Amino acid sequence: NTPVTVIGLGPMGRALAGAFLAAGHPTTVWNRTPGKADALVARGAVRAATVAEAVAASPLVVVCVTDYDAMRAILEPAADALAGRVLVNLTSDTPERAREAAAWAAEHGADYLDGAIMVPPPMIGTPEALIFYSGPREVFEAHRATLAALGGSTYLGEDPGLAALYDVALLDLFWTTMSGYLHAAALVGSEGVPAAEFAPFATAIFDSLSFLEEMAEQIDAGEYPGDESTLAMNAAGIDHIIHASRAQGIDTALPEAVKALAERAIAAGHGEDSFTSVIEVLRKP
Amino acid sequence: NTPVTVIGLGPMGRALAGAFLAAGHPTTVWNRTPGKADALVARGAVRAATVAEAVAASPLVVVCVTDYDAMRAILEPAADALAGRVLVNLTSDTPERAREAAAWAAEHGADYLDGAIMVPPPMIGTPEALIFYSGPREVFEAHRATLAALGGSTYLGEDPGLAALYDVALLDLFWTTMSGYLHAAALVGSEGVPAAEFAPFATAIFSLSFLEEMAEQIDAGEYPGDSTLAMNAAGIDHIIHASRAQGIDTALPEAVKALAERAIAAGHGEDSFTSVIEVLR
Ligand SMILES: NC(=O)c1ccc[n+]([C@@H]2O[C@H](COP(=O)([O-])OP(=O)(O)OC[C@H]3O[C@@H](n4cnc5c(N)ncnc54)[C@H](OP(=O)(O)O)[C@@H]3O)[C@@H](O)[C@H]2O)c1
Ligand SMILES: NC(=O)c1ccc[n+]([C@@H]2O[C@H](COP(=O)([O-])OP(=O)(O)OC[C@H]3O[C@@H](n4cnc5c(N)ncnc54)[C@H](OP(=O)(O)O)[C@@H]3O)[C@@H](O)[C@H]2O)c1
Repeated sequence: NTPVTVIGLGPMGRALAGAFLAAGHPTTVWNRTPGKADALVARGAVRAATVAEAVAASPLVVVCVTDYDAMRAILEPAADALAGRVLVNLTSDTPERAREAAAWAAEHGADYLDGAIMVPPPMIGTPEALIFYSGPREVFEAHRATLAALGGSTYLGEDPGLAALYDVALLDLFWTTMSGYLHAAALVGSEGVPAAEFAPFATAIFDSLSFLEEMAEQIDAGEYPGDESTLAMNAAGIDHIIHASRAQGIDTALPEAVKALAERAIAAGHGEDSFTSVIEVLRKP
Repeated sequence: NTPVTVIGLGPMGRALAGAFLAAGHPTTVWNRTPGKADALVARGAVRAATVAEAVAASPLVVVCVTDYDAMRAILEPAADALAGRVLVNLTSDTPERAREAAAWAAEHGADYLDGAIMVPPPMIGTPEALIFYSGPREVFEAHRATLAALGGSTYLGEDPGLAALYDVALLDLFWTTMSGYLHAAALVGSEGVPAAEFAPFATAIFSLSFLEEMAEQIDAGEYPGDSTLAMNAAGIDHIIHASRAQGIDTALPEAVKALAERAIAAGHGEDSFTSVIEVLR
């Protein structure tokens, strides 16, 4: 099959190389720290001695390092060896850095595809993998078959920063939800309730994750019907959360933050509308 | 069946009275603003004239208004009639306000039950109905059958404010999650991405065990990072820098950042994100 190069042998990089090898790709690997490829070489991987030698061994080069600052530090020595090849940046960073990488890649004659892995390494090489991809459509189709070895490719568009945008946007949701759960856990924990007793209920407050698409209809329509629950009614509930958190001894930074956003919308005349109307103030720094 | 009184005929109050009427309970209803009981009265409801007659008409009095100050203003005239009866307060408020109501009820000779409706009005009367209850166990056992008309009773304990604490905490999670989703929708929208195209992916990330898994790290006090708070914080930095460049407000993600920085300054950057609970506490 097509030869592929994985630059960076961390937890994810090692999984990526393994998935390429399992699909029959002659995989050339390289890492700054030696002693992490023993399992890959036993499966067929060729350990390269130089980044430039690794970049020159395959038509497709996948780089999976911590940030782009590292990606640019590793690949500058081989910046020209990227000649005529495609760089698949599966490093997670900002949309701006993905666009600067693309321009940097074009400067050195290389094609560029920006990717974002949305699963842990164990799920690479399996149908559970969700990898976003953005950049020139032709380049994706030309290498879609090779990238299938990693899992579920999902082309988003031509803008190199799209994949990163989806990435930071989905991590924005995940960590913000994370913080709310931990705050709720602490609040009930102030009265001795084990988190194991609150967790089955915290699963029910979300029931089917339908709200995602119900509110998306409002956002896309720009119409936030405040029928039933209004933003001002919801804001009253936040006040109860803040005063309960204060009374119970828990920090009230996060709930006050959500309260500030609600007030901003109410100050913009959305008091009557739904909570989804808070997006109107979220779009204004 | 047992007679029941419903004080407050807003969307929820009318749903509660209808659920009692369906279960065969003789239901007396009453509300400050007239003209909302026609459907209930056609199904058997008895519209009381005064709140003191309504309170006096039933052994079980269910009050469901906007807040605690409203219940205290609308029952203050009939505080004497409450003696010997049971006030089941389904009005959502703070745990402290729940403990105060129980005391006020006791001073007037009434048993008190604090409740928290976690479902919308349409779900009342249905198996999906989730209503938390707290207060003395005996009073709840005396009226479990009558309260079953409203749906899934979940008796939490004896503390009158316990049901309200579960209430605020689940709402803390719900609204915080809502805020994060809107911010993520705004972030993808800065590049024209329709919220309807993002919703399917937002679901895939949520794939529901993260609640129970962290509950054990929180119960054990052991936050093993392998993902560590230090790395997670660097991604939250990317969210802020990206949002600022994309023209999106950074207040909310920065609030999340301040929380991870607090736990890091406490010596948890090598623990899990779950360890944030320690600074929350
Ligand atoms: N759960 C996951 O693991 C997961 C899931 C989705 C996405 N990702 C993304 O995938 C990428 C890889 O993550 P990871 O799990 O492998 O851990 P990581 O610590 O983010 O990256 C480890 C890799 O980066 C290399 N590296 C970092 N800084 C370097 C530098 N200055 N010079 C040279 N190499 C450098 C490491 O080299 P050494 O090995 O020599 O130290 C190693 O190969 C990250 O961008 C991460 O956000 C990870
Ligand atoms: N319906 C829901 O979606 C839902 C779901 C779960 C929990 N809850 C909670 O359960 C309760 C039901 O709320 P709701 O949806 O019915 O609407 P609401 O606006 O929260 O409650 C309004 C009710 O309280 C009365 N009221 C409010 N302020 C009053 C005052 N100052 N003096 C006298 N009466 C006053 C209203 O009388 P008027 O009708 O005359 O204005 C009406 O009966 C609330 O505590 C809510 O937080 C509601």
